[PDB]
Amino acid sequence: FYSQPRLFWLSQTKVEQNHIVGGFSFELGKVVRPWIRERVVNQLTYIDHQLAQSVADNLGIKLSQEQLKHPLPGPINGLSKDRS
Amino acid sequence: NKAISTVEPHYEDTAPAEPMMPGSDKTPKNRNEKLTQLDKFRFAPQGESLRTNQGVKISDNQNSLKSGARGSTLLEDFILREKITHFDHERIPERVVHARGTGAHGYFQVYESLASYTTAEFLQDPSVKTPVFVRFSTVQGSRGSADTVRDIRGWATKFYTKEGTFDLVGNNTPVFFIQDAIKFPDFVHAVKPEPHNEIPQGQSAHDTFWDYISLQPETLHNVMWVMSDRGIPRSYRMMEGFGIHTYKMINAEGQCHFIRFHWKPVYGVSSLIWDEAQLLTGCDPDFHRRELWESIEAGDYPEY
Amino acid sequence: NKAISTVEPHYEDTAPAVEPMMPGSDKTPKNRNEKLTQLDKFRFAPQGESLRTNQGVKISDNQNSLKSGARGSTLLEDFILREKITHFDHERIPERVVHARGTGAHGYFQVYESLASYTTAEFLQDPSVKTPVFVRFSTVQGSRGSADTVRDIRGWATKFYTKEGTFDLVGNNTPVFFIQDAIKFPDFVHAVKPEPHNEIPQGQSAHDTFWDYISLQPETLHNVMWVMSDRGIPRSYRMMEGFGIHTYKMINAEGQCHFIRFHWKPVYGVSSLIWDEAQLLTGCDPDFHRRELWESIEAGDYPEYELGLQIIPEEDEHKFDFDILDPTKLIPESLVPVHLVGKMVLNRNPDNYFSETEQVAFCPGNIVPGIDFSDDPLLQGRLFSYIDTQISRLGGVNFHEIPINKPICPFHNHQRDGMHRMSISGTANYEPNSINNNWPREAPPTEGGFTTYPQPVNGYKSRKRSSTFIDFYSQPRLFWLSQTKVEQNHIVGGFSFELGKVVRPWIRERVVNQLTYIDHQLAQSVADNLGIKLSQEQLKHPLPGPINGLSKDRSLSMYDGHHQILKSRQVAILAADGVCGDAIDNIMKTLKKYGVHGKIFAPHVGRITSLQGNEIEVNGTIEGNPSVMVDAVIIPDGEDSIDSLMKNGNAKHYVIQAFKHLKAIGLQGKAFKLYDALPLPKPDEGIVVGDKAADLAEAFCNVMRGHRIWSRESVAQEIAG
Amino acid sequence: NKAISTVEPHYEDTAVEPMMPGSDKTPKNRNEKLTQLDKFRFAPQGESLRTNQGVKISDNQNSLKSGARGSTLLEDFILREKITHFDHERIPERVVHARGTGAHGYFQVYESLASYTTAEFLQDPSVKTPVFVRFSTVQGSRGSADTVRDIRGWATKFYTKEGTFDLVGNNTPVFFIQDAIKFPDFVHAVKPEPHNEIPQGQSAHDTFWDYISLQPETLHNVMWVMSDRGIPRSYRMMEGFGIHTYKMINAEGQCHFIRFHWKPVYGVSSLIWDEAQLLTGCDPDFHRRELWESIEAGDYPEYELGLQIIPEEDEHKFDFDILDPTKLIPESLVPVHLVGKMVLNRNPDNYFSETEQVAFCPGNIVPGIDFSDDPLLQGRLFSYIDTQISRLGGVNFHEIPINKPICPFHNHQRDGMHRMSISGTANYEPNSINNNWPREAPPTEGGFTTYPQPVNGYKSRKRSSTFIDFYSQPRLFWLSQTKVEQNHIVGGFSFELGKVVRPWIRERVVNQLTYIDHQLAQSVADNLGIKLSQEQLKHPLPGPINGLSKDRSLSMYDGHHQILKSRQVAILAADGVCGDAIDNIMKTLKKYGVHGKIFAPHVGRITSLQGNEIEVNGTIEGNPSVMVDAVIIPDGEDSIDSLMKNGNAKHYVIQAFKHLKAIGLQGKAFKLYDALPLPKPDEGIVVGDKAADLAEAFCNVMRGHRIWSRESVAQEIAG
Amino acid sequence: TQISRLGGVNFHEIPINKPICPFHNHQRDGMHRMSISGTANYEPNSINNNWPREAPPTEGGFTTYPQPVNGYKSRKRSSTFID
Ligand code: HEM
Ligand code: HEM
Ligand code: HEM
Repeated sequence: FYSQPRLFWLSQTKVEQNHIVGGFSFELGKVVRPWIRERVVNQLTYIDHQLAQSVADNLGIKLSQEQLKHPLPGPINGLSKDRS
Repeated sequence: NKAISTVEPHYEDTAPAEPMMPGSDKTPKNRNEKLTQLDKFRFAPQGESLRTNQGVKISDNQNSLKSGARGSTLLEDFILREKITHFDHERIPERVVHARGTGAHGYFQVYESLASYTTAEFLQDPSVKTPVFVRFSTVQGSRGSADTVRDIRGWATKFYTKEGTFDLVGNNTPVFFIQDAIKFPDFVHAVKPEPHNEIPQGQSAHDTFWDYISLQPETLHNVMWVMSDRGIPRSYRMMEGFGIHTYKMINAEGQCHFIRFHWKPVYGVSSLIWDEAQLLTGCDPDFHRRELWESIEAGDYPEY
Repeated sequence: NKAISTVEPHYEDTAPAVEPMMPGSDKTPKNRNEKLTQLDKFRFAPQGESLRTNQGVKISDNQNSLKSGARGSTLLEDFILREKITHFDHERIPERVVHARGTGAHGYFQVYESLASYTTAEFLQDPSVKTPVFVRFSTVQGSRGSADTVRDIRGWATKFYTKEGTFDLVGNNTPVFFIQDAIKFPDFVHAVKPEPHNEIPQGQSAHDTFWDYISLQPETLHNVMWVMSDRGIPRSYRMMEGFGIHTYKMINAEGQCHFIRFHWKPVYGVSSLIWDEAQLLTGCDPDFHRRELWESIEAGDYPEYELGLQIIPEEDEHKFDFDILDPTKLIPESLVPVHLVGKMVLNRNPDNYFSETEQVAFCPGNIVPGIDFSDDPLLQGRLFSYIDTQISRLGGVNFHEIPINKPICPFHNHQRDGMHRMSISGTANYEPNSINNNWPREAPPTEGGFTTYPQPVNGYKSRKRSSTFIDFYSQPRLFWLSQTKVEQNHIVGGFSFELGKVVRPWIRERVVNQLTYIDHQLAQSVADNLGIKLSQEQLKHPLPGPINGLSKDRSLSMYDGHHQILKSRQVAILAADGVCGDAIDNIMKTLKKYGVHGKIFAPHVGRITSLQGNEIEVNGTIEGNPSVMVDAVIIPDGEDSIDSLMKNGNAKHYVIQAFKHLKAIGLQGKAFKLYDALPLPKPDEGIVVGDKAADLAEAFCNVMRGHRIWSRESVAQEIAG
Repeated sequence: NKAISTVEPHYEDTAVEPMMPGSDKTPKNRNEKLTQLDKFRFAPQGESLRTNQGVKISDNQNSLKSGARGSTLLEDFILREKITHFDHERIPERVVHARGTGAHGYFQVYESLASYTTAEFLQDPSVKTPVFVRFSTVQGSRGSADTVRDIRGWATKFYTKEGTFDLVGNNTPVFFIQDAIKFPDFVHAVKPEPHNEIPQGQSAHDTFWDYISLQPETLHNVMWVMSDRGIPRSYRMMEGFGIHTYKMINAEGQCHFIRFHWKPVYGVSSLIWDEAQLLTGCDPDFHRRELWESIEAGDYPEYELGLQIIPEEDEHKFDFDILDPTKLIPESLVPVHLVGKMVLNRNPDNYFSETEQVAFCPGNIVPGIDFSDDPLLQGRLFSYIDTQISRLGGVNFHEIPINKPICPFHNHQRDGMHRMSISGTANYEPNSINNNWPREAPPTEGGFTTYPQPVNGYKSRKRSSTFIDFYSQPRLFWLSQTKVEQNHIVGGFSFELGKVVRPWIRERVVNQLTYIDHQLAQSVADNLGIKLSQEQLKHPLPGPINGLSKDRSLSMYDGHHQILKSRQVAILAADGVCGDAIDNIMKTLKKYGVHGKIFAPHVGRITSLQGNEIEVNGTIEGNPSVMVDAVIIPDGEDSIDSLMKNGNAKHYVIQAFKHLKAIGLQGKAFKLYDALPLPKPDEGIVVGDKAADLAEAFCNVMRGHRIWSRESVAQEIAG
Repeated sequence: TQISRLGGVNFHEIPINKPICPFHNHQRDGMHRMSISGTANYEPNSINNNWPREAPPTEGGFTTYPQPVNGYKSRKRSSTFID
């Protein structure tokens, strides 16, 4: 579930990454039940650690050291990013 | 006077002796075989009398039939009742997803025979002008919801081939949210307006959608796509398209290749930014629909 | 393996071991009536229940299709899949042909004292009775996903579930309608709706075909005036007026007939947005009105309205300078007063929007004994439409058996069958019969059987507009002369903005020409905004005289003839980390003392920390909740909080936008530095600065009583924002 | 004045037994489903006539007009609501089996079947599982006649605690086709031809026999419908079959192959063709009425559920594919274990609300039962739910009261036309906002699972080679028939083909017959004036099926019981009949559970020679002999004389004779028979002077159902 | 009745029901709309010069014969019917 989201994340320009952080934060900021926001941020820690941290900051969510050490997926057929 | 006349039957001209217009009015030279088939269902009302659906000429389209001019409307006014009955039943159900959409006519040509991979007729001869109809759409909103929302965009192409109608029903991202079709009602229900209050319109920014996402991590890839600026395209002319699924192509030898379908826009891939897209839903909820229609009327024909 | 467990059957708990909006049974179960109790039998309690097929078979695996192997082809024999997908595939029903966009609520109605002198209608006889109601508010033009705060007429449909039958009062929020005869309705609607080639525009009369129809049908000008006014952009379904529009008859027990017209008068006052605010609000909350109504009931700010009647004896029918059967004519309240005869409260949201709000069916034909129709030629045509449209919208002639539409009194008859027949009849299906002793039986008039008042009918069969109807300009003038100067400017703004989107110039010219028969200043001001030079003759155009002694009527002006209510309003509290916690606590308490809802908007959600190390829950981001969503803005003190906000363009824009929208702005202490940095002028009567938060909040609240700072309108035009 | 009142509002009272709604006539016969239906019932006694909105109506005699002689006004909402509902009463008829009848009852298992299946309704003999049953023909539309020649549908809805299970079968053990894709082709062939919509309720036309002639797979079921099985005497007196092989799965996970059977307690009995066709004329509601009246009489339909049980390892041990729906499993090879009993004991209250709106589908299985790979059945699974979408107006047809389960049915489905349920919890799974209720149920807690059958093959459109056997089972069925049953088969083919206009279709069908049995073909060919080639006469005939050439159970009269109870006897009587004869006949009839109906030249009461008055059941003219199983004529000089002046009453005797029925003649009644152009009395003409004696002898003759030996001389009778 | 029997308000477009004369008007949409309209869908209009147009009675536009109407709104069987 996470290798292709990570591949997408790392193929983005910095600007594009910032707008992805904005999407999650704006959308999750309209979610009333806090455990849903915290669970979504938890899923983001399996994709990229900075993405999770940037989004959790915008939601007032303190990431745990366990979360910040969540394993990330490896390359896909030796590929870490794709320009397209 | 001529105030009295406005409420009496109108037998005189009303026009005094460029706005968007139907395609037959603005681009009658843009023809294909499909459009020609449609010609016989078109109307030419110039000079024609207003009539009932049974062909009966109407003398007075301003007043119900009554017991005197200040009287009670009579059940025997078949004209009123026909006119009102038709109006009362104009609406049909909107599509359960992609309710909000806009369509246009065109044509497709293959570059060179793909006989080595497929026997499909419309991919054999570059000289054939295969008529298409395309419907672009959002996904979540109902049919009055705004164009420039953050959402997946649907992209459905109907190829009218000599060997059958082939539909390529894709989106503007290369993956989807779920893996098995048994989850689709659950996923759609989660993203749609919530069942108690039917809020929010045209937005995944609500609890039930992210509840589903959090419990179904297979969704994360396409979620990444729609949270990016791919979810707010600048124009239907400026996004990519994807069949998403692997299909098969079978050539005349019976050899199968696995295939995936792409649409690459000749006008590039460009998007709004979120704040501009949100403001556009307020001042032109019809922006993409307007833009496509006007781009065709200007000669900036969508090419993919 | 936990990733694997998500795609396998879920047999374990999923929940963790501001409150969100919820079904009315969850939030307000104590608010009851007889209709809601009748609906209880259709409710479900799934707690502890297995997921099942519609036939009642338990499902073991809601995650996977049945396939030829784990990685194979889907089998046709998977009946669970196909049942689930089939139901989904056929969820949608046709939307209403007009008023597609709407929102509903439950409540009750009570009559103040018996109206038995005027009507035998059961629901107006006994003050002790609580009559259940269901109400659907709506726009007119937009499809079912269109935005709330558009410029449109609002529809207002009340279903009274009386013991003598279901009574539908199907009205709008303006006292007149656009056309005089039902036969024109599809023409007018087609003209206002999106245009047929491209289906543009959504939720807007600002396009060619609408104004084309207007310029050729001057009967429309009166109701056009209303919707071009701020009446067309209401702040809340709780803060608008309601009207049945048509003249009805009321019949008492002696057979005497009184002509009447229905009114709803809001207890929370009459308040509107301003156009630029309303537009932006369609952008950032298309569900604003719907959400606001839902939350107001959950907060206990229950919509309250007084039912009013204008009562005209039968002999006074021809005593007016207009036809009371003309639905483009209102009856001035200075001529015929509105008698407040009862009150309605909406106090319970639905549990399921589709089962209740989408499927409800109202029709003007649904009257009760004691009320009768007039010869209003629009009303007469309306009686046919509502039952007819419902045949396709709700799937056939048994839509009255849908739970929300069911009466709460009996309803035996000889009708049978039809699609979705739910009742099971076992007696003779024809009258008269002897095999069941002719039950059910006709009821004599003296026992409550419906009878039409024997009005005389004299004339010749004809299609002709009554000459008493040929007056298209006197009441649009009366409306204009009744408006304050600010209100007239917004009228001019409405006409100008809408005409400016009209592509064909001659349509714009012909509409302005119509305006020259209503008022010359109105016409000229609209012409200027459109680059149209009016002719000398056009400025010479004859204007209509007064109406039964009246040049104007204070009741026609919203801001000069109706109250503004502070309770239930919304206020944005702009704060960041480092805010003074005492100020927030004192501001919030003061606002709630007056029924005003304070919402903290911060640069992030969750909690902000005060300058005292305390954590304050935030209602949302400033980004997510722009100023058009609140009635007023207050910024409390805190050195770190004001500095953070001065580095935030959204924050700064909030105050600029609130200023331009003529709203109250409160600034505590160092927060005035934030206002000083903005290119806004010296603080006006709608800018309040102080340092003690409680005293500041009190003065703020007092400013909010005025609704909007109208005097600021001129300087706000120039402000960049 | 009173004439005037009939067109004014009716405010006053206006008021052997007639057919009535089930609630009126059998309220004491109850079950869980009928109790659930009670909420939807209405009692208008003492209630006002009202609109659909609950407004009382004062004048149900007149439209609202401009004056008593004026124009009707559009504002008359009462009239327009009333007409509007009437205008939209009709919903689409079923595409097949449009003509049908329903009744409520219950089912009881004899002993737990836990060894073979986990299905809840087959676990506990103390449970009474409610059922609703619809019987039907196949070809005809809604108004077509009951006693046509056709397959009969037999759909049972079992309302179980673990779900609604539908057993949708027919009254024969095979079907006409092997693969669902051919269903629209077969139905179009049998249905009325598309240009002229002729003929109604008959397979006797060109397009049907055209299809038969080009699709030999159809011959087996054709043999059944050309037999007397195609014209059952009564829905109470036919067998029933699910046809397809289903699976049964027990708690260990063991799979048995299963075939369902219904065996009638009242025996298996049929009409004869001449009689059946006459009956579509004189009572097109005969089977519906008979079932309704049998329930009201107490002659409740009863059927035993049977199963043929085949262990999974035995699937390939037959000379036919058990997955082939044109094959039956002979009861000589695999016997039918009677596992339960079904009793029909309550008529509906409203035909439309219950019988018309009921929805059955073979895909409505429950845990413990599963599907097989029978390619007909697999296609049926898609079709039943899909068809209901238009027939019953949307996807909420399960909320229509007759279609509701009696167990819970929580899920995340929402909306759709005419949604009755009001949901207030999360409409998606998985959710946390409602802790994921409703929840999936583990297989050990009753969650449905598919048995993990192996799947090996290539994706292809191909008929399995094990399906390609078209004539062996038709030959087995032919060889198992008695000789009277063989002749009626021949008469069926000959009458039907006689109405085919194109002669080559007739010759092509006869050619098919030569691959079944040569004398069958020869007999039909002779009837149609067709000369059979000698090549045709020696066409090769199929061999025995697992060493079997006949199967007694395939014959109705040789293989099954005939029951005397519930049959109907016409008693022809006029004024002047001997009253003591009638009493003695009735008392005897009743002793055996037979129903005596007095048919007389006029309705009301007839006077006996003793001067007592006797209540008449109907006129002779109105109730012809085809409506009864036998005829008895009591003595009485004036009665007999009146009957001999009556052409119908004389014809009554001639016709009953031709139809091989038992006729009893008392005393001077024999005069009437003797005056007729009829041969001398045979075993079926009971003559006596003592009424009681005569009746006992007459009842014993009835036990044989028909006097088959009379059939040859019956064809020379002018009646 | 024909709204449900024939599937909606365009049953006049089913071939057997179509008239053989012209039949232009401002009606639109409805289930199974066959014809494709491209002109103004309201009357009066100026953007297509109010075509299709009402027809004067002396040009064959339907008119109701002006029979006198005199009575009281009532549900009553005419005395002249009681035979
Ligand atoms: C692979 C992911 C999918 C894509 C890219 C996709 C694409 C689309 C598009 C573009 C449309 C709109 C077509 C139009 O303009 O009329 C559409 C409609 C629809 N889709 Fe999907 N879809 C997907 C998955 C699903 C699934 C899993 C289901 C459920 C089984 C589903 C059911 C529907 C339905 C019911 C409609 C409405 C069709 C109609 O009313 O005409 N789709 N899909
Ligand atoms: C007096 C002017 C009128 C007012 C105030 C009015 C008001 C309304 C309202 C409030 C609704 C929406 C009710 C709801 O579902 O919540 C509505 C629906 C409707 N009206 Fe009107 N209307 C007027 C005139 C007309 C006319 C002249 C016609 C045409 C004959 C018409 C036909 C309809 C129809 C067909 C609907 C949709 C009903 C449904 O789908 O259930 N109305 N009207
Ligand atoms: C073994 C062969 C079959 C048998 C025994 C059988 C039996 C029946 C019966 C008894 C009914 C009437 C149910 C009722 O009373 O409501 C029926 C209806 C029907 N069957 Fe079949 N059928 C068979 C094959 C097929 C096939 C192959 C199809 C098509 C795929 C089909 C489609 C239908 C349809 C559409 C209905 C109407 C259902 C409804 O409207 O409720 N059946 N079947």
